[PDB]
Amino acid sequence: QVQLVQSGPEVKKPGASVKVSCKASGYTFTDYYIHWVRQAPGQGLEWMGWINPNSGGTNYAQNFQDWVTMTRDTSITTAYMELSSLRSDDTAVYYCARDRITTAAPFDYWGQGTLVTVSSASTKGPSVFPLAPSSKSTSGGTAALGCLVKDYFPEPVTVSWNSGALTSGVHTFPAVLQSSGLYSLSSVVTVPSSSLGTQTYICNVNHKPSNTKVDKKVEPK
Amino acid sequence: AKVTVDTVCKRGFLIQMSGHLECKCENDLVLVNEETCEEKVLKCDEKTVNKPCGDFSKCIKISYACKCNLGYDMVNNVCIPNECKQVTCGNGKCILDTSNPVKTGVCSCNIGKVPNVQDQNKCSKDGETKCSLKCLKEQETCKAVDGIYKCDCKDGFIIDQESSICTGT
Amino acid sequence: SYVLTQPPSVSVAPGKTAKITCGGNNIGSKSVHWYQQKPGQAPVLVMYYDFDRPSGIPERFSGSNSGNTATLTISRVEAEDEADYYCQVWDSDRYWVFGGGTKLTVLGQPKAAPSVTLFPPSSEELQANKATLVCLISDFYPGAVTVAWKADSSPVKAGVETTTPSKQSNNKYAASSYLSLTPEQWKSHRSYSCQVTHEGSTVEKTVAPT
Repeated sequence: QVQLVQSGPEVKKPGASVKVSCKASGYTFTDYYIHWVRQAPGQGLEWMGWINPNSGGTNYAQNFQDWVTMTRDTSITTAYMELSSLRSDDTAVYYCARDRITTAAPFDYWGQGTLVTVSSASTKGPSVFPLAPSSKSTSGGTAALGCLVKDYFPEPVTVSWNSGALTSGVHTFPAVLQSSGLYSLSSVVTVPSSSLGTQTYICNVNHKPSNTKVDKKVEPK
Repeated sequence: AKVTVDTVCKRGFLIQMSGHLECKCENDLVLVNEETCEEKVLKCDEKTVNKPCGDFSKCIKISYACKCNLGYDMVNNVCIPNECKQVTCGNGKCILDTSNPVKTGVCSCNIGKVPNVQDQNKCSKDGETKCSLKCLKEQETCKAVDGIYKCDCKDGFIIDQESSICTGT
Repeated sequence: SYVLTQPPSVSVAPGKTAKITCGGNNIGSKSVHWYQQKPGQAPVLVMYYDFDRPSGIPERFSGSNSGNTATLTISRVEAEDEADYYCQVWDSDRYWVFGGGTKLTVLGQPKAAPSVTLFPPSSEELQANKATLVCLISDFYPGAVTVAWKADSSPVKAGVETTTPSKQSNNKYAASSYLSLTPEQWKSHRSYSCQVTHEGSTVEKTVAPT
């Protein structure tokens, strides 16, 4: 079975460099080009170039050679793409793909892609604040309460409620990216108003990149 | 209908290149399918409908016209596989490769030439190619004629039309 | 450079036929390949050398290429065909070219008005000398809102950060908007408002210092 398995996601500072691998298997490595394709978030596919596993030759798309080096290791059938002097604008998913060495052959197999995230922000745990239920967040006998997960970097954070025992009515929202480079997100849960005096509600926030867990009790104001 | 060393080229004969075999027609005949050869039609008319007007091309009624068969494109007045529409080879031709589920157009080269892997597998590299045709007719053997392998008369023998068999010493 | 032009978006009803075009100068002479990409996934080959259909691709997908327009035709469009579609040609000047991409939207999904929840800044945050208002927007379709904030009855001038809409598990969309204030700006006004506009109709929630 033909497979292209890329390396995992990367988070980098401007000025750094990153090297993404593309592990090939299930086919004669030297019979196929390895292409690299760039996709900035929300954008289209952008051919960056190919490398010939045989001769090691390269064919870079217009001006990508200024900061991209494509190499290969026939010994372990892996191609590499090294991005140099990273800038925040280089943030994108990077794909590898193969096509038969010939003219105009289609890219019949693609790697899963590697997300390269470039940001001047530094790793930072979130400040978790309660979003108290009140009569202004209560509609027809059900109250909304939640947690504000503020000013963290990088993605991701997980939110559960009551250590997973509460999932009905929970809506954790995708994060906003602020102009400071830090993320914030919110998780809200709707519950019966009649339970606010007896049922304790705690959001369990986990930000593994800073090794930070926060269990925030959410009480009526 | 793949072409191998055991294929019967009706009204034609087998040829071999760097990476494949195919049938070449005799005299002024054209290919109807991969291993049959029939007389062509010069002017497509109403009587010529569905008759061969070229290699892999029949006359169709729009009305008269000579269009390529399904899966073939007319590139430079010759019907070639659609996957080869953009593949130029130089010292060879483009063939349809089916070794993978996704088909590709790959170059197959004149005898003495091989796909140059550093030149998009175009026919720009010198390389050996051993003949595999079964030349079993009397006083015949595989020779390199005009860039292709074919069963031809052994040295000192010519085809006489009184018997159509290689004759001489 | 060789230019492939695709329409940015195409919309069709379920069961109808969809046509995605790929324009190019004499593109009939080039072998056009088509790739489908669904969110979160790598591109997938769905058509190659103008009209060869890969194994596993439904027969509803057909390709064509003549003159100055290669076309990917999807008859009897299903909801699963909703994705981005990219054409691709090779130019003999030694470079590959992807088209701009076409978003295919399968219509039929009923419109749905957003549900809006607005939270004021917590005591903990105020006591940390910061203030954030949280406007949570859910269960709308189609997936496009406009959010506007108000200090009392006048539009704010700064501090607004709004997410793009994202699809929910129930195929509706969600978004959220955050208003950053100082605790002094929060206590000096009588109230603040989050106005969510969706398909010409507005839903506004208001909170006030307590």
